[PDB]
Amino acid sequence: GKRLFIIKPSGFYDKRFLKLLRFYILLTGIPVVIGITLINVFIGEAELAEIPEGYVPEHWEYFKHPISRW
Amino acid sequence: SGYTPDEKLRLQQLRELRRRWLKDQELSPREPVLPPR
Repeated sequence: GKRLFIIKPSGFYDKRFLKLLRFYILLTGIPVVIGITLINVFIGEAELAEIPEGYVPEHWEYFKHPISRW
Repeated sequence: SGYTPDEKLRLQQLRELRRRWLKDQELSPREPVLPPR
């Protein structure tokens, strides 16, 4: 019993801003994380090998990760 | 010499006003009205 009123400033607006910021970050953070995991699990990284004779590669074929090549 | 009677009247009025304010600071049993989850 005998509870008092604790006077504090309105935390509704700051909490609303934090909720909006986390939601708008996550809204594209979840798809990009899912995309990176699907790239690394299935497609995967490249394998280093010597240059075949008479064959010149593209410039984007000089890199390892699929996203870097893209 | 303590207070003047004028100051005593002022202190009594301010004290009863302050006690009314502190009584109003209490919480009714329904407060806070938390929404259902």
